[PDB]
Amino acid sequence: SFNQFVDYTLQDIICEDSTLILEQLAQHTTESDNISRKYEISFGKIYVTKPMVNESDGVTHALYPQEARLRNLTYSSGLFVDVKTYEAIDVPGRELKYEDSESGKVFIGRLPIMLRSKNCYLSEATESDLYKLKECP
Amino acid sequence: FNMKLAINAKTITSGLKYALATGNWGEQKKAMSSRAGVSQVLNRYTYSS
Amino acid sequence: GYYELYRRSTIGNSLVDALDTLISDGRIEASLAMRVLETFDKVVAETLKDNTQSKLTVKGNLDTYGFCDDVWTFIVKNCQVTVEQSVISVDKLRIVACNSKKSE
Amino acid sequence: ASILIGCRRAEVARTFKEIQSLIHVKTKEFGKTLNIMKNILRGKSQNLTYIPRFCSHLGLPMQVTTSAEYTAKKCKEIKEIAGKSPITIAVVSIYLNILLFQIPITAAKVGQTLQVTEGTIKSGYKILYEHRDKLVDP
Amino acid sequence: NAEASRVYEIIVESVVNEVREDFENAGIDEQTLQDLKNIWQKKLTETKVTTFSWDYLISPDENLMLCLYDKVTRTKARWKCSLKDGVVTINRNDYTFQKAQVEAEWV
Amino acid sequence: TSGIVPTLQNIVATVTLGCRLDLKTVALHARNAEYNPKRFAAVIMRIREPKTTALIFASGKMVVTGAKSEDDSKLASRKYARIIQKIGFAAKFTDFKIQNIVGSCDVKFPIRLEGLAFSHGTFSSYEPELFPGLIYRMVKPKIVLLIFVSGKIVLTGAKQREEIYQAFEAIYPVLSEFRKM
Repeated sequence: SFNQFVDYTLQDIICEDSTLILEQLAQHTTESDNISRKYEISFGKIYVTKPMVNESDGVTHALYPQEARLRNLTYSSGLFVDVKTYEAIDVPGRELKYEDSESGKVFIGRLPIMLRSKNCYLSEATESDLYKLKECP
Repeated sequence: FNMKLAINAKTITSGLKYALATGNWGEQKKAMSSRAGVSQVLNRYTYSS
Repeated sequence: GYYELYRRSTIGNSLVDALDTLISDGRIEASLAMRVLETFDKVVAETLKDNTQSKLTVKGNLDTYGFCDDVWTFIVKNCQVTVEQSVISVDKLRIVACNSKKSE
Repeated sequence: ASILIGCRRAEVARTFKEIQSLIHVKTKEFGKTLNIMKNILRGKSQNLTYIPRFCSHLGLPMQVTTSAEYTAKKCKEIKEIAGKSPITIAVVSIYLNILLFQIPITAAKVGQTLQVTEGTIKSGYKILYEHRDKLVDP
Repeated sequence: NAEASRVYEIIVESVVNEVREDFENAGIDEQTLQDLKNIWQKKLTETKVTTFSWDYLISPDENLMLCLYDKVTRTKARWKCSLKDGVVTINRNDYTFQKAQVEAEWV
Repeated sequence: TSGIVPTLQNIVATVTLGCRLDLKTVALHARNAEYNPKRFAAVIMRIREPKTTALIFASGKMVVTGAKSEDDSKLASRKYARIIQKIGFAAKFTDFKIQNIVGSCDVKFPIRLEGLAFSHGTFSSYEPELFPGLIYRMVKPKIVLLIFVSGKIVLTGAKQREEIYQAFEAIYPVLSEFRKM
């Protein structure tokens, strides 16, 4: 269930509602005329990290579950997502052509990841390494 | 387009963390339309348990 | 609206002298004459805008300056003029200019 | 001003560039307000801490951080304030540390990595080029 | 200067092309216009400036100039001047430009 | 006790005239050009040999600056009044009142600015980030003192040279004992 929610269902729930536009032609008469200032914001492909925790005045460590468990952290990985003028003018008559980015991959937040997931550290350990990390196989 | 997305990050991170820590299934608005026992603490008295 | 400063040149002096000879001849109306001088100010403005290309530079020392409204009391004493080849030694140069951007 | 004072007195030193990037307060009224908050709190009554955030933003292990601390204290001790808010030469301490190692963290990258001038980087490189003598521990 | 000479030929052709309509609405013959023309040539050869094809208050031979500018500034004694689109009559030699610079210092 | 005298960078004094003057008539009578009428309601002139600056209001209420000497400012105001009467308007010389004197000097040794700011924390005020100099305002007499790392001590606030040197030996021991190295 978790793996399904991470691999799909997340990109889906983003891409179903990505668009948000405030394209301003004039929103009144004149303004002489004016042009169709496409202020548009839309989201593209998303990204997910490994579990990864910073502290105050600190580096952002690669976390590990025992260390989180001892220090009362929350085993979470960050998410950060891409974000996306060139217009079309209308005066009164005719109409139907009254139709931004400036950056890339902005941060959106971090979600608590589940142990042994696709993106957990521990789904790739050998027994010996698992013992090295000090948790029970 | 930058300063508000960080408090946005705080909102969704806080929401998920709060829901999983508490068990009430709803945002920080005193649990409307919600269920209680959704995120219990793991029982670890015995491997079978 | 363009300034009428183009009469301080040798061409301006010769043109004003010839038109004063014609005014003494009494053959040219006064309002017509100001319209005529205004047309010279226009045509000399665009022909000095486009019918010249090169660069010459004068280096000297100022002795006249101050703080008033834009009628530049600038005199340069003992300056040097070179063009692009020909180097000209100068004892005293007058500089007056006024606003170049179009004032509405 | 209140955020910076509280965050600084919690011993979390943050850069004025980051404060201005979060909220532009044109760097002047911010300064006057910081002075009047200083005076108010004075009446009512840490540069070394900047380095781990930058090496965090560059992703390097502990030993360059320790070397940076040692070099910063030593160059602080002797001479060469050299730079008008010497956070710049604090940064070029890391620059000479990573030149002491062999990991490609070129200054052309570093300048926009830290929103800092590359010419200041090379000037710090020169002023530490003639001052290599007592900056390395082992 | 061939450049200066052609500049005065352009301006004299421009002024004689401009005055045609004005003196025809004034209703005067071309003979008087040629009289103004050769008065112009005799005055320019009288000036003989360039080789032609033909106390604390206010107090010719002095060298005269006119131009426009871009921007003027000073460093506390030394005014630097940007110049464009002008003409200078320098030591009985006349020269023009579309750009120039005055590099002088006030004492 | 200082062993060195500070130097003055500017003397700013107020010399009124008590006579109504018209700045645009002065502009038409002038010998000058650098002014925007839509920039200030007082005219500015710097004459040549003393390089002193006048800020003439419409009633002759003027504050001299750009001067390094009090008598130089006085003769400058005399020259200005002479200029105004040469224009044709009354301008009688009036009180030569100093409101501020600007000075700067050096002492040429490294300094302990943190020790200065922490110990003298009544009037001392220093931050290293936006400025390399300390802010100090001693109240007896009320004189403001600024402290570079390099020893550039720029001085202002005193209405007289004797008080600005009085500030200088007032601050010289506390500067001298707070040196670095």
